[PDB]
Amino acid sequence: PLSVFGDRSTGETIRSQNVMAAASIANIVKSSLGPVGLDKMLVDDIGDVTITNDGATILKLLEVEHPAAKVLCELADLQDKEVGDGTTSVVIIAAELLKNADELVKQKIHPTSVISGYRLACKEAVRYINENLIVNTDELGRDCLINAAKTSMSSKIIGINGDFFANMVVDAVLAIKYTDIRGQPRYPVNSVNILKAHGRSQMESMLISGYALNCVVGSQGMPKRIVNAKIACLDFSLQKTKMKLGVQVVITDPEKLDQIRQRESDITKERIQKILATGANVILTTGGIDDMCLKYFVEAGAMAVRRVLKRDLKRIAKASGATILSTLANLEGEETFEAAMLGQAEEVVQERICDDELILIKNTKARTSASIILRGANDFMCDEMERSLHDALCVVKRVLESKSVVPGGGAVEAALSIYLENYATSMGSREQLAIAEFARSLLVIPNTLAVNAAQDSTDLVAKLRAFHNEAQVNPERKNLKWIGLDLSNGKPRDNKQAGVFEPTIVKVKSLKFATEAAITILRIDDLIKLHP
Amino acid sequence: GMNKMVINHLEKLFVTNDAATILRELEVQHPAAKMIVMASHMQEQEVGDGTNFVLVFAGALLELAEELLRIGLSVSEVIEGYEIACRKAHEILPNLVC
Amino acid sequence: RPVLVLSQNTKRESGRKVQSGNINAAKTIADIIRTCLGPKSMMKMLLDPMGGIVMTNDGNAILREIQVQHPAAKSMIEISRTQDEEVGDGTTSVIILAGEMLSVAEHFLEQQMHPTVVISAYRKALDDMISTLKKISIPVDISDSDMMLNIINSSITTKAISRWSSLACNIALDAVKMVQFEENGRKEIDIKKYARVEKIPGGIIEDSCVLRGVMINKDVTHPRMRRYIKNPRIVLLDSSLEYKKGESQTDIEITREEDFTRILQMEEEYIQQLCEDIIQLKPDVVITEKGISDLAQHYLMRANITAIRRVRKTDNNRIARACGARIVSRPEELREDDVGTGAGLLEIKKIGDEYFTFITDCKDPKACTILLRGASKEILSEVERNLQDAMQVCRNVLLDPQLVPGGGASEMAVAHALTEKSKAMTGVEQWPYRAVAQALEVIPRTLIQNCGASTIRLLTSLRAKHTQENCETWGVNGETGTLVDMKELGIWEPLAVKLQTYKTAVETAVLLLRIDDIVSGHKKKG
Amino acid sequence: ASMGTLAFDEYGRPFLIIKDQDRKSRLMGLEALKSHIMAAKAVANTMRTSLGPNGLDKMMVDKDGDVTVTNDGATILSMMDVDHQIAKLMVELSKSQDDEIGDGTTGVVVLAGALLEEAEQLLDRGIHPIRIADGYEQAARVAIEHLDKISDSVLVDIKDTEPLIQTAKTTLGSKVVNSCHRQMAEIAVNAVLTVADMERRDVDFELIKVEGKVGGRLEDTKLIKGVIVDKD
Amino acid sequence: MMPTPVILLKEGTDSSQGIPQLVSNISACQVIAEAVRTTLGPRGMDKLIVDGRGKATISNDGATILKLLDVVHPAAKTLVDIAKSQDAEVGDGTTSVTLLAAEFLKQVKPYVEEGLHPQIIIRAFRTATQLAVNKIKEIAVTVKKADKVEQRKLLEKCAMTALSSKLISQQKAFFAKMVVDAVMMLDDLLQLKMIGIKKVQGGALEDSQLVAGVAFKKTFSYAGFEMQPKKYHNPKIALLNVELELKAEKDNAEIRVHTVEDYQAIVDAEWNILYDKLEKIHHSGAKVVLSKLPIGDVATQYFADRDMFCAGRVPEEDLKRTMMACGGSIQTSVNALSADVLGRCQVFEETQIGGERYNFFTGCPKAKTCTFILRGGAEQFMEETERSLHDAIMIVRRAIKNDSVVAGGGAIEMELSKYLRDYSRTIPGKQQLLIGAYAKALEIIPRQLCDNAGFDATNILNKLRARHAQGGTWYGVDINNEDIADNFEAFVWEPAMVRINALTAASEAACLIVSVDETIKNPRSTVD
Ligand SMILES: Nc1ncnc2c1ncn2[C@@H]1O[C@H](COP(=O)(O)OP(=O)(O)O)[C@@H](O)[C@H]1O
Ligand SMILES: Nc1ncnc2c1ncn2[C@@H]1O[C@H](COP(=O)(O)OP(=O)(O)O)[C@@H](O)[C@H]1O
Ligand SMILES: Nc1ncnc2c1ncn2[C@@H]1O[C@H](COP(=O)(O)OP(=O)(O)O)[C@@H](O)[C@H]1O
Ligand SMILES: [Mg+2]
Ligand SMILES: [Mg+2]
Ligand SMILES: [Mg+2]
Ligand SMILES: [Mg+2]
Ligand SMILES: [Mg+2]
Repeated sequence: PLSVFGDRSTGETIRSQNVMAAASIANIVKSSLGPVGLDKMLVDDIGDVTITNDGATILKLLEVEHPAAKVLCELADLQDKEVGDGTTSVVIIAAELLKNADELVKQKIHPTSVISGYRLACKEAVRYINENLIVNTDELGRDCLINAAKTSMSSKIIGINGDFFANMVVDAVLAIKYTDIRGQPRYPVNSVNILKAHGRSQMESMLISGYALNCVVGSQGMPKRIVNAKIACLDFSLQKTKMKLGVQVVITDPEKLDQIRQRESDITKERIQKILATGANVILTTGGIDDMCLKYFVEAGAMAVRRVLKRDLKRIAKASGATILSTLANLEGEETFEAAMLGQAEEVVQERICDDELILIKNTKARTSASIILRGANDFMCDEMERSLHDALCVVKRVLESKSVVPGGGAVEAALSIYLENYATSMGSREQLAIAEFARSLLVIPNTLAVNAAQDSTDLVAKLRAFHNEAQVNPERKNLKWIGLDLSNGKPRDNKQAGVFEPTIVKVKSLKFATEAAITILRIDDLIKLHP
Repeated sequence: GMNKMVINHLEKLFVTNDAATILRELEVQHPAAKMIVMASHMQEQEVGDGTNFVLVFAGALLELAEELLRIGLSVSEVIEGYEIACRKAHEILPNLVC
Repeated sequence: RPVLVLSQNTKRESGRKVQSGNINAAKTIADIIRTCLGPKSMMKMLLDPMGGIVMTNDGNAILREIQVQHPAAKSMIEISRTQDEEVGDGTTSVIILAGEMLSVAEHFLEQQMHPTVVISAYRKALDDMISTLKKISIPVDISDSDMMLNIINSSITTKAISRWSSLACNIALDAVKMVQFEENGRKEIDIKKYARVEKIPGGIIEDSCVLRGVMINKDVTHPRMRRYIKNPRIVLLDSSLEYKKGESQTDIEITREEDFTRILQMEEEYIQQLCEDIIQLKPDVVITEKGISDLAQHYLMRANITAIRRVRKTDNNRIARACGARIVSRPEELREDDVGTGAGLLEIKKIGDEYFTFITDCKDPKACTILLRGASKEILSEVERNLQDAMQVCRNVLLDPQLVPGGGASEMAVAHALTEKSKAMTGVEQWPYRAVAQALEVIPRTLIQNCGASTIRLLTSLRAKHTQENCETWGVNGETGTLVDMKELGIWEPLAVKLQTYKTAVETAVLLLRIDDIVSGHKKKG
Repeated sequence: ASMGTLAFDEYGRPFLIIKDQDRKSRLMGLEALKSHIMAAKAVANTMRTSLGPNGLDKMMVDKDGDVTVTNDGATILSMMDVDHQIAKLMVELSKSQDDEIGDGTTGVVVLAGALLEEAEQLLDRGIHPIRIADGYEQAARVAIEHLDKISDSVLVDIKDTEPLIQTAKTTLGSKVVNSCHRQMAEIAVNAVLTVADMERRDVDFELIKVEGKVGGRLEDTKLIKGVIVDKD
Repeated sequence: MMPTPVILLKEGTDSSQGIPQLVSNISACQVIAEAVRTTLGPRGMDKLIVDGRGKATISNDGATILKLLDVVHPAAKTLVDIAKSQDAEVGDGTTSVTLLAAEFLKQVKPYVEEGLHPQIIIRAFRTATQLAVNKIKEIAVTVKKADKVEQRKLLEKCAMTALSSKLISQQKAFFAKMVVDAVMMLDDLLQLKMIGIKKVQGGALEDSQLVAGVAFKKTFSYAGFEMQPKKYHNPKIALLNVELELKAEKDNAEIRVHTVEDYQAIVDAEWNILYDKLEKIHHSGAKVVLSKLPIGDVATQYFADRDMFCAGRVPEEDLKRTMMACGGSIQTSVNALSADVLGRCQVFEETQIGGERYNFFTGCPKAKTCTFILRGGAEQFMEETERSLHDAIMIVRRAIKNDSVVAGGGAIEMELSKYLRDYSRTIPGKQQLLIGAYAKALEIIPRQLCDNAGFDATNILNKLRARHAQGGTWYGVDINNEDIADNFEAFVWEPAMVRINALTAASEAACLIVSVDETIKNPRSTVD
């Protein structure tokens, strides 16, 4: 009767299908949560192998067909983009919210009431987190950053080496700190170049007090070490001059051909001489350099690097004080280069790293930069260390920007569940049930944490809930808010005392994103799938 | 122990935790596993209980025999040691009657 | 209508099966080359898909010529390649060690121990392994050529080149010593670019030598040029010596009778001017990476200059290092310092049925070529691989003058030290610690097995010997299968090689132990 | 809404519950009721044009090509090749009416179709179908009581067959024999009355032999107080 | 894994182990419960299932629907098996068993997901089931007065409650009266084969009748049958197992004669044998002759000449019912046809019912059998009426065995849930969550009643819980008034054994499903 060329699912069928898809996506990554989590091993049906624990990477690599499962995948991607941590937790929380909301709907509770209850519960959870479960980093110091980095790098391939990796991460982040207008200390992560090279053990990873380039000098005749570097950054190729489409050479007097051909290269020769006359020692250009200009640089005993990446060149110029010069042209119509456009560094070398070489711009002046060279045993572990290191850098950036941290190890979820279960009784009749189910769904994180360690999840979660209930009831035992989970011994533990910290923004954004995803999927009650 | 649903080639259900029944309903193809299954069935015929004990003990013995062969012992030495230890165990067993 | 969540080609395995499969794949990788370790190792024939034959017993070559599907095996192959690239030796050792550690880890994984505990125990054990290796090392006087030759020999006793040990040791030592360079306060060896290995099939292996210079497979451009110059002055170029089109479109328009002839005459005059600029330095040999015109050849022969064209850039750089010259692209900017003085003889001679150019009497050359004469191509390839191993060992020793006893002594000493340390742990992770400590016995065990002696008796005797106080240098004699002191046998290994092997094997075990779920079949999505 | 369920588990493992579940269809809830109502409406609307003296005939062709022109609703639905289960229910309802009474096999289908058509718009307003069925049962009881109230009695004596003749004529008025209407009614009444257990007991149709031979005219149809045999 | 050049099991062996397979089993049980979910309650709906041959089955019975479903899931087959078990032992509640088992599994699925040990769940189910059965036996209402009128009223109420969910619910009182009357006339074993069920197309449900005797369809009359009188006012019935035909004396018999006189003598001897059998039957005094074996045309004409009735090829069960009604004995030989072995009924008659001829044996004062004649517009209509009457008959038989009743409409289960929650609130705590889950799962039936009736399940459940907590045992769902009511005062009665068996079977199924950790499927052999 409808005569729509497609398949139609209506009622509880499509709701159950969506919930099943979300549950499948959650179950894929549920085994990679927490320090006792384990990595996965993806194969790209052509022999390419990826070993990772990051939820965003796992969900991106997988090819997904169901729309709700997609929704969860881009939810994880957005969580990674805006925070960088908690990518698995947000997906798990959203799927559990969907499960319990579907249970309520199947109990003939209208989805609008469930959505309103979820919104109220999310708002109240954010308020409670901001008012009761935050710790200021002012009275903690560098130890707070170290502990946050170590907690972030737990459940990762660099977990045991945290005592070293957290120090490296904190030093790298503090090295690139800059203050913008409004007096706000900003930490531009992704300005720390990460280089991966297999070889020595992970403990031999080096933190460069400068910058690291994944490129070598263009000619073997140039020196491979300059002490007092005068870096000159360029954005134009140094090649034989060729004229544009609007210019054409037509010869009538044959005696001028030699002069034309000679000047074609003499133009670039004069440009090189002008650049070198200012004492420049290191020349970096995004464009290519041909043999003639390479020999020009060889004769002067100066560096010359071609095909430098634009972002790397920008970072080097910003750190060293050099200015990018896309062309040599002043405001007088001439073609000049003065020493003012020269950056300075106290050493530029070309080190050898496991049968390959790279350029180290050591200790740039006028600004401190940083770079990390990750040493592993193969490419897969190097990539995984890069991902984990990026996660740690993002966590440290969040902690340094917003000076609030929250206890880890399921403490926040348990406290939120207790508070929301108590609070639901004061809001409506069915929205009360929705808030109660939100509180119950929030308990999946400690449940999964305990399960992954083969611990007694039920008893451990019951003890955690009892501790948090005692904290929230008795007004002199408020110090039990920090009681989280200790997966090494399978016992509750004061995580704030134990130094298990997470940024508050991680929890807030994860809660908001999971609630919005659950609301979006829960709104559907019918599906029409047109044939392609 | 946990029950196992075993479905033979004739779509007949078998939910049980009896090792002999599970092996009977399983289409075992490896001939060494066939010897182990035959030993289990012989134990079932002679006594009626202890088939799972037979499986577990045979598996442990063969695992440790593989370990011993890897560390350097010859097959004959492992066999003679196993037989001597079996004789000693049979000698000991009557003294353990409570 | 297959609704589906994931694609129908996506397959997921998880649980104990994944761990068991990964560990079994690593064990199979180890078992492939288990027999290719030690002085009594046997060689293997590898049939390339392109039709070539690779006959070798080097671990990395064998693993590289093998294609596998299980991604754990791919990880092990990557481990082999990393070990080969970083230090150049110990590939079979690291593969075997990784397999053994993964086996002893599977033992605990069968029980109710979480992999994270095993990984932490492995990392603590690796730290103690590094400490013990640094503790039991001995220094080396690099100025003592005899010690360096002995080290290289100990490196190459396990290869097919061991039949000619003194010759190979001298070749490798001389090449490494005279490729060593120091500029601007930076020290380098750079075996990869310079110190070229050129193999010519035929002749005898005893005729192999390392030249005090460079040798290329090139002939003079014109026969009238001299094929034997006593003390040549060499000039190197990149740009061609022929008339070439400009970068921009440069169409001409001829309306007069004499303009065509004038154009051709000016082309000839440009060639003449380039040749005159080159001749102004009064050289004897001109080398170019690009073509040299016939008219340029005439103008060069008029000045009694030998010219060679179309040379590889790497070969030109090697010549520049050898003869003390630098390549110049524009002849009009040819300075006196660019002229290569220092080559003591240049000679073009025919080897077999092909001409070869020799610059082989340079004084203080910073580049060299190794001329290998042998039975066939495969024999020369294996000899080249052995020479690469020897040269890598020599450069590692030069960079780090520490040595460690070989022949299984180091593994047993480190195992005993770690076992003694584990007696005070009093924890739950002491068992994996001791297991991975005693897993180091697989190296002496493999040496004994390849030698053909009794494994259990010899290992028991070696362990009893190592339980004494000063017995860290007691190992297995790979030939006779007897316990000897390695300060008597003289087998030693660089500390860098042992450190890299141990670190890489332990980290391979850690990486593979961390994995418990495999999903495959999805599209690349590039 | 169709084909059943397709989940294949939330862990990716196969999820097979019913044999050949991939090629089996399923209808759930109100749409099944709407489909059934529409099928029954189609059947009833096909039938209703053959209702009454001015009703027209249906020309039925079987699988062998034999042609049967008829007005009897039960015969039409019995010879109708339907596949829908509700249509089969309509066919069985017509056969039931024919077996119990012998007349009215077309009125029942029209009445059922009208009832389901009204039930459609009742369901659209959110009434449980069970309540609709209960209301229909109550109204049917009321209608049956009213029919009993307004019923009238006739004499079934053999001396005065006029009411019987009129009833038979009313029955035959919708058939093709309405040309010989009175003769047909007379012979039917006489045939029934001749063979019948007088004490209001059963009428044995085994003793009424209906034989037809081609040729002649319809007016040549006659009641023979004996036996006609196809022998000599 | 690894290729393992020679493998352990046969190729194609599919194995699933761990928590995921148990979760999948629970989901499969949920799927099975969904297929029969809407058939429960007075507002329940029928399901239509078509087989491969094209035949359609319409039924409100849970067991029938599950059987018609061709379930292949190993865990899901347990629900069908327990439905069959409930049908066999009790006959009613085949939907409740599946709903309760699936609800148990669904309630314990979350606890399974955190890795709770299945043995703990099994022990909790066993304890809860024992407590619930004991509570049912304790609080079940029984009347120890042995009043015949009160017993009849109780049986009628139980039959009405068992019938008020089918298509014959409009005539539920009338059909329940038939069922009670039919069951009360069985002697001591209440054998189902002693109650005839005849389905005749045509007529309304109110046209269905119960025959205080035996009735069966006319069976292939021969020539001369229509001359036999079709009504007798005190007939004597001869129940025979005899072939009254002109036939060979025996299969291996062979006659050898050499004279035409002997030929004629043999022919006359065969005729005289047949006529001697017929004359013995006639002189026995009987007027109605029924035989299991065929009765020939010669015998039919012989009995017609004597104003007698004959009916051969009578089905064996019909002959047994005629025995139990009239009170004769089936004779394989007619040599001794005394008055002891002759049946007797007040009135025998042949009438027409919906275009079919039926023989009636009414007026039997000491009959031990019955015969239901069901009328309907379709064969599936009569089939489902027969199924509903079978449910009612089984319920009435069980009530005869023991008249221990509990109120329906979910009142008994709400009381059980309250009691189980009260018990669970006083135990260490690991078992407390599982027993509370069991008590919550016990609430599925009233919630399903409300959902099927179009109610608001949450409000009705809250009101029921409050009423049970504050005092009141037999308060359940009132379907008509959109509210709750004391179902005992509403005469919504069920035998206690119905709920006892339902709980026992559901708990056993749940424990069996939970106890399985690995499923192995061998490759199919002889796929053909
Ligand atoms: N040392 C620890 N002890 C207890 N819990 C921890 C510890 N470190 C991290 N966790 C918890 O484990 C959870 C999982 O974090 P993880 O999965 O690594 O981050 P992501 O979700 O970004 O992948 C976090 O919510 C954190 O609270
Ligand atoms: N003459 C010898 N006697 C005993 N052991 C030896 C002797 N020469 C070398 N070895 C041992 O053999 C090992 C080298 O094996 P090799 O075949 O080179 O493997 P790889 O190529 O992986 O290094 C060293 O660990 C060394 O201790
Ligand atoms: N008049 C009624 N009012 C409320 N509930 C009823 C009534 N009659 C039956 N029920 C309920 O219907 C349930 C059984 O439904 P039914 O389909 O008749 O049997 P089955 O359980 O075999 O499917 C019983 O639990 C009973 O409580
Ligand atoms: Mg994290
Ligand atoms: Mg036993
Ligand atoms: Mg070696
Ligand atoms: Mg009519
Ligand atoms: Mg019932």
